Amino acid sequence: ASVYAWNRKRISNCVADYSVLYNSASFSTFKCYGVSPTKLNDLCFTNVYADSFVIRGDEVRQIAPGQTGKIADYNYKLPDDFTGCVIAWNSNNLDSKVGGNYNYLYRLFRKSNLKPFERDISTEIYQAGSTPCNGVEGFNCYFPLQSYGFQPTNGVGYQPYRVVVLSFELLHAPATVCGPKKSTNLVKNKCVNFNFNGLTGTGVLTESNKKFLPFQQFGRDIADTTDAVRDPQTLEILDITPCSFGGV
Amino acid sequence: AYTNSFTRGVYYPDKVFRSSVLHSTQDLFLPFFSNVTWFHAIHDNPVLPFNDGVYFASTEKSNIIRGWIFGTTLDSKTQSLLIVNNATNVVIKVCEFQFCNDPFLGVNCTFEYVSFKNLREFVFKNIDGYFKIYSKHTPINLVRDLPQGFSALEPLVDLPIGINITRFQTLLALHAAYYVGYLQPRTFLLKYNENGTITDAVDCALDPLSETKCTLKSFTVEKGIYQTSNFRVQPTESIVRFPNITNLCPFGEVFNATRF
Amino acid sequence: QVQLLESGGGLVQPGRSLRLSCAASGFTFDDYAMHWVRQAPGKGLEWVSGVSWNSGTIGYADSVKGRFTISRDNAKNSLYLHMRSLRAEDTALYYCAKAVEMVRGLGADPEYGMDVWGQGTTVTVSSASTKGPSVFPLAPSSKGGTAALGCLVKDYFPEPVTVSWNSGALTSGVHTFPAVLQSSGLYSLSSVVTVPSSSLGTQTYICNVNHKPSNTKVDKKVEPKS
Amino acid sequence: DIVMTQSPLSLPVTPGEPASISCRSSQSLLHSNGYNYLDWYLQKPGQSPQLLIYLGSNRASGVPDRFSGSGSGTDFTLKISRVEAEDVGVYYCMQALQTPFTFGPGTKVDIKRTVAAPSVFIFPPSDEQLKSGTASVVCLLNNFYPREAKVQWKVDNALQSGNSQESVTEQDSKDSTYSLSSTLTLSKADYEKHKVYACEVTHQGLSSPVTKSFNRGE
Ligand SMILES: *[C@@H]1O[C@H](CO)[C@@H](O)[C@H](O)[C@H]1NC(C)=O
Ligand SMILES: *[C@@H]1O[C@H](CO)[C@@H](O)[C@H](O)[C@H]1NC(C)=O
Repeated sequence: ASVYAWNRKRISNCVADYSVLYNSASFSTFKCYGVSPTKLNDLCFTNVYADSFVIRGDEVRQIAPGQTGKIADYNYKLPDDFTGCVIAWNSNNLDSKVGGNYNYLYRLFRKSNLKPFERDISTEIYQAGSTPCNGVEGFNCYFPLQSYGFQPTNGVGYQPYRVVVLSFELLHAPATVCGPKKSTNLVKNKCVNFNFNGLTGTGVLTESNKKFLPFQQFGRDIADTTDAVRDPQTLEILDITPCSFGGV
Repeated sequence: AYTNSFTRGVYYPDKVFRSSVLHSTQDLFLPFFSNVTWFHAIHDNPVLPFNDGVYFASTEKSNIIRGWIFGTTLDSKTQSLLIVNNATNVVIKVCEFQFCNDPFLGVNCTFEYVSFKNLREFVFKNIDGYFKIYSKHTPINLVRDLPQGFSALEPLVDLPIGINITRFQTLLALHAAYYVGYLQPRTFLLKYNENGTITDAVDCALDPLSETKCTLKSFTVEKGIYQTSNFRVQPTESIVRFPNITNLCPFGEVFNATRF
Repeated sequence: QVQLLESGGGLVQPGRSLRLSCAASGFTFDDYAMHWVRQAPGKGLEWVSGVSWNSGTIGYADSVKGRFTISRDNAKNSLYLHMRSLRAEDTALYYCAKAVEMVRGLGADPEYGMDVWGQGTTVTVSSASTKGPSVFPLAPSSKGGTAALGCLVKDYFPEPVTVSWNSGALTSGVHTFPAVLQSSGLYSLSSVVTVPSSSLGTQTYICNVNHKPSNTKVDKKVEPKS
Repeated sequence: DIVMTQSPLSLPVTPGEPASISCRSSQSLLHSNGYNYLDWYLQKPGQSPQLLIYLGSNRASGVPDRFSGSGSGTDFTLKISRVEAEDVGVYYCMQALQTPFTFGPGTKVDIKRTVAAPSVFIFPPSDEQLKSGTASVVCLLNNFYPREAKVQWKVDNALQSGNSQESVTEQDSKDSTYSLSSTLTLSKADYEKHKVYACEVTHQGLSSPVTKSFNRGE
């Protein structure tokens, strides 16, 4: 969509891989400002919000946490305390007609700065004075939208660039979109250090014959000592025993 | 409109396994031998308040009991829960759509799921934003009322919705008798058998025998005298009593003075 | 139930702006691409604008490039269509339409296949004040048996005027020709009726033109003169 | 900029032969991936518009399977082999490749009947209309099939075109015929200094033009 109509989308009830983003070297910029980008897929957030648009070459640096500017003042207000990430890549191959791609419009003049994370499409020809600008433009009446002139002859400062911004939240309600994790191969008959679904321990784990109700995971004892465990990937029953200790 | 609730309403409080042991746990439960509200629907299904938890029971033949609406105001100004089962199709819905004073079906949106002989017992609660529904179906041969017996309720669904509930309503559909009860925090001794299934339970808030059963942590007591608990009397009111004030301080001189 | 509520009715003069609003019920706004298609009378459907499921404008028409504009409102499930500096040559009926294809139907984005149409409004792009209708006789042919006589309605604005024959008493055989905007900025239609010798002269001929917007009622009597 | 056309504009069909209208495009509509991007649209007269066919070969829901838009490149034909009685309607073909998106001409397939020659009459305005200062001489054609009918006005041998309004009524299924009015509405200047009025009618049933004429002072 255009700059003035930057679409705002939310994502919920999934697992966000982020793997394609970190190895993304064909796209020019993947810059996360709020948190370290590489160590993000290993953490969780309640929601993630994506705002997508195609902007100027100069405006690429303008949409940043705390960074202001023309589009950053009139078309996209990013708050100072914004923790998020920005993805940007040149799209002059598609977003440039031979005669000029004029599907993209931007407003640059509004009498009052827009609130953060708000989309406003008031297309009234700006009324500067007390005269009514009801389709009458010029002095004290400004035509509200300028079309993006996207041509190959335009400089790097005025080139089309596809840019999306991601905002991460973890809120009082329990989160949904946590990051994917990796499961190592199973090991039997050795005092290893095991971690099943947050439960942690050290011991030797062997095959079992205990029968579990189809909804149960753990298995414990009289004195609050975990004894059996159900394997989370494929379903089995494994007893655990602390590896041998004694007196010499 | 009132009937006995002999031993219903025991549910697996957690997903942990045990074997042939008597384990005592304290949680929200339906007390033994209580009075539950018994509703008909011929010659009406009113709206009842929610609580810390609710216990629902139904003995039916015709599938007509199908839906639930949960919420606080039930006027589409707040987030509301809808569960429906229309025809081999179970819909879980949370969006804030309009619920009138008498909603039913005759034959913004943050979550969605789509798929007397029948005695179905349901337990609904929600804690830490988690809506937990426990369910249990049973074949019966009785029409009169809720009969004696015992069967635990193994969980079905948990949902991270985080939505406050203060009242709810059942949903019948045109082209019967259903029981409701409320929960309180109690402490039950549960007997896990060889398969890890709850085959029996007692609640030590009912009478001396059950209280001693919790005290011994056993399930069968022998002949004797057992010291069980303590007994303290409580104060009724408060007494603060001081000598009556005699000396006074002459502010009347400073304030009510003829001239400053 | 899928209901299309189209709002923004009224009269607009050329040289000013216009604004129409689309509201949808019974389906999710974001899942389908929303298009605008117009169709003037005496001409087929013709695409005028469109916007994808991702609220991405697709372009502007060849005839009206530079003045039309289209936008979506995914928050309130609404749609805006704004007409900047309209001209009298743009007069037609606007139509709002929805796509069908389910999201991620595999190898391009599903954005096509309009299916559902409500109806538009009474958009008349003209800068004229109200004028009442004039009814004119049309005497039968000077040919002796079965003849044909009629009424011509002219100089009426705005549409529509209700034209009836004999208050419905004799209605069979009426041929009502369409109203056309003449070069003078004026409207005119004609209606003819075939009558046998039993009703040539003796019958009493009233054609009724009622213009409710101006509350102008003409019960015009026809006298065939030489 | 991208023209799509339909042909013929109107052909009358009866149960026993397919209904086949061809669409001609400017672009290659068979995309180079094994998929086509031409859609087909139906309009039932008196009801909300409808679809016909997805992507030329995909079959739409809610519509009969006898619809078939088939061909290659720019040449396509919509063929319906089996047509039921309510399939009277208007048809479009619409491209799904680029902007501007083109809708084909909306072809009207209606009820076929026998060809009947029209009756031609002429009506000068009476005094109730004459006193207004306008003279509307009407040439009327009654009960002609098909829709095509040509009327031309001649005045003192000086042929006049554009000053007469030509209008045709709908198909009145009561007899399934048409009426055509050529209303030559003129000011006093044309009516008084010119004399002759001749209405010339050519219709498919009339192998020769019919000139009904008079001189002023009828
Ligand atoms: C989980 O995914 C792995 C990878 O294919 C598969 O082998 C395994 O069967 C899956 N486990 C279950 C319970 O589906
Ligand atoms: C576990 O289930 C079996 C059912 O076959 C039954 O014998 C009993 O409930 C449990 N086993 C034993 C030995 O009690």
